[PDB]
Amino acid sequence: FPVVLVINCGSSSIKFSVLDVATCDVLMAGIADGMNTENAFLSINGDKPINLAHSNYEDALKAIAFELEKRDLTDSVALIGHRIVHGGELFTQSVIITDEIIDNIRRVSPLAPLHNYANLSGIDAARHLFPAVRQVAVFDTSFHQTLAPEAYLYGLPWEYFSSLGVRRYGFHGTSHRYVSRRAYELLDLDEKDSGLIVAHLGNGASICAVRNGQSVDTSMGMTPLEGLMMGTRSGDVDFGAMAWIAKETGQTLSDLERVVNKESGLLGISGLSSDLRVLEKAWHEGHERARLAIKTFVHRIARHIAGHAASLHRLDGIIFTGGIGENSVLIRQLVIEHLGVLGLTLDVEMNKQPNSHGERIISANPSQVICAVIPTNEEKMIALDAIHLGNVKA
Amino acid sequence: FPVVLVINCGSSSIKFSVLDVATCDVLMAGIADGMNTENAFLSINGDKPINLAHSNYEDALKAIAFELEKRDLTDSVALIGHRIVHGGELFTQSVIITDEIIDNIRRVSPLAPLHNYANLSGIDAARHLFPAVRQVAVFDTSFHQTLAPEAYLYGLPWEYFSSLGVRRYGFHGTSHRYVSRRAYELLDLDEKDSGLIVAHLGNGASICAVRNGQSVDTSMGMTPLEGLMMGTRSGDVDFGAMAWIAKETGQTLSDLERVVNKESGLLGISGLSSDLRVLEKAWHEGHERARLAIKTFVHRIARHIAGHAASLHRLDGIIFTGGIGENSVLIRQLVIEHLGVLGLTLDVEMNKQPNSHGERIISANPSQVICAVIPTNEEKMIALDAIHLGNVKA
Ligand SMILES: Nc1ncnc2c1ncn2[C@@H]1O[C@H](COP(=O)(O)OP(=O)(O)NP(=O)(O)O)[C@@H](O)[C@H]1O
Ligand SMILES: Nc1ncnc2c1ncn2[C@@H]1O[C@H](COP(=O)(O)OP(=O)(O)NP(=O)(O)O)[C@@H](O)[C@H]1O
Repeated sequence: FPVVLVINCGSSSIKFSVLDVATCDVLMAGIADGMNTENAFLSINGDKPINLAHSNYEDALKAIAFELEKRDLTDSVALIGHRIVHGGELFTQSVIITDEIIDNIRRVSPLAPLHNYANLSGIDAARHLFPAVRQVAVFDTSFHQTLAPEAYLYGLPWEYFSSLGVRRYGFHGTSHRYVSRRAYELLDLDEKDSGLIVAHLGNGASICAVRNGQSVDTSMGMTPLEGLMMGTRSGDVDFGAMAWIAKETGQTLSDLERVVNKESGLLGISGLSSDLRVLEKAWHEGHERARLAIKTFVHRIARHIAGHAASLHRLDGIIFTGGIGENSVLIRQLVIEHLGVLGLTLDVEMNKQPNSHGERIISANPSQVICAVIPTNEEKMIALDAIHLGNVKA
Repeated sequence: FPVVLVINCGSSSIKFSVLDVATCDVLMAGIADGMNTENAFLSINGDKPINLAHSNYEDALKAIAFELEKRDLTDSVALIGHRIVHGGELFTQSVIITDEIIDNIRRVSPLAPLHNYANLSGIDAARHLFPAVRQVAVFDTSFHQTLAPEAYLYGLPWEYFSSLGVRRYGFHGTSHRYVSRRAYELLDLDEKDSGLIVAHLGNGASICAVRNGQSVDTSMGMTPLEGLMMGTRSGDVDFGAMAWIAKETGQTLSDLERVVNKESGLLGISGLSSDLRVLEKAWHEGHERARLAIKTFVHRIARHIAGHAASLHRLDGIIFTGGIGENSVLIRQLVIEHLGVLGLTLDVEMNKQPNSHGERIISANPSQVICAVIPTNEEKMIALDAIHLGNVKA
């Protein structure tokens, strides 16, 4: 009964899952959190929250490894999959990790210095702990490497692209890929003759247009700040406005980078929370800024969905996914009603079904475009790539 | 035979036109250029280019006034219309200029400190030169003051909106308004039950969605930098990319503001020119960056057109205007072919007609949406507002 260990290291945490190679079912999950804070801690579901204290990434993972040793899983770990944020232009698909891959991850890392160095720390820790286990790197950008230059270039001087690698990359790739593949089955579409828009709505949010199986446009940019307005992230913002705000309040670009990442979006408009459920309850109570935050979020989603459709020869389906997309009855219906121009018709009773209903069609018969909810599973997609790669002679 | 004098002051120039109140035909036009440079000059069509030297805005306009005195037009000037860039939230329609209006223009001017102070200098000069002539202010933002909060808010902290007036304003308003009114006649639409997208493509470029006669979305932002990629302007750019570029090249936000306004867009990608005709000839010769600049420009136009359609209940027409929209056979066909997802069909022979053909339908019968070219005339729209206001008791 081989398993895959899936690791996702952030700057403050290590999330992990252990998946059965048979069913790609989760057998165990957990989080080493408060990483590189005075008090780091390991929590496994479904168990009690262990404490870790002064622990580096290798320490946390050794603790995780000892939790697996405890449960007699160590010898079943046949593959390790690592989530890497940014693969630049170098990675167009998931890979077996070797010294070359590592060097190439380092070379692109200046494009996402928060995220990527934590991801590389996870790799270094895992290679130490599991040296006779094949490990794979799955990149949140790779799916989008099929964008044409007209879709990835910014209107900046060519030198920024050609010397510095400034271009749109896009993120959520692993989700957009997994969900689009699920959609061909659910909607009974020919992958090679098809047009989808995926809306990954979570605390991070992005749109991806998938044409004949390939990403051809996406809403995030060189970084995850561009595009949709999100939980604490601004999404698209007029650079002139930002320059005007700098000159007017005396803020540096660094202050502003913090504002636009951590103090903006649903949190920034509402003055209340980044959490959609708090805002829906607040609107329901009369709170006007909550309502504005939500309408604004909706309006920007619709604007991006329709704009991404421009990269399709034909629009077959629109697919909601992510924590919001999967769970928000209200956000889906408001978006879909904002897209009446595309001939969409919602089946409201199907829209009201909770997410326990999994992969499901929420558009009514007369709809010109099929609308659906497909739960995303980045761990499973990571495992699947690892299992495919486990057949390869490296 | 009364006339309207129309004034447009920029930071380096004063453009003017004299229009017949009968026909709104242009009787004379000209430009005092090189303003506040060592060598300022007055050029009238169809005459020889006079020189001005060390001339302030009042000096240039006195020269213009003396040109009218020469031609016995002085006593026919019944109205003066001024083009004002930015009206903030204060101006929702054109107004008779009074001391109050002036004070309110000053109060919004910090939102566009280049443009607005030149516009106010034109007003001060004209009021001095023409004190018993009614003068009117027409604002490039006013048409867009019908945007709902969900469409104008940025995903920034509420305080930036509520204390500083940071929101989308949009520009080209006078063009979008003029062209949309022309479209109801050309397309035989009921203004009150209608959906249009106007694409104003010039050296500055923007989209506006007009729903039942009112602007409901537009592509420029707090400033004219947001939205479409343009001649020298970036259009939408990931704030994270911009912050990354600052940290990586040591540029200040001020350096970057210059880059994104003057060194970007078609000029920045092509490395050649901001001028579409130079780039079309360059592509035709084999130049790959010219082709990329143009494809990128096209792709962003299509993306914005489709995204603006989301704010319509129904899409009746798409209207091209501006120097590019009116003259570029190629750019129109590439955009329209990028919008096949909306069911558009081009009539290529009608698309090839030059702009001498004026208001004209370029879509073929089976098209789901009517496509047209409507030449813009901001001077005429300015005159018309002035003529209406000339009936008012102030
Ligand atoms: N029942 C619900 N109704 C509305 N929103 C919900 C519900 N359940 C979860 N959410 C929201 O979903 C968001 C979190 O989604 P999330 O779990 O982040 O997907 P995610 O993709 O893992 N994040 P990211 O990976 O950066 O996209 C929060 O706003 C939650 O409030
Ligand atoms: N025959 C042509 N083919 C292609 N482009 C043309 C042609 N004629 C003019 N243009 C382009 O139109 C652009 C200038 O348009 P313009 O005269 O700026 O409209 P405009 O709106 O007055 N500018 P703005 O007011 O800021 O929008 C330049 O790129 C020109 O090269």
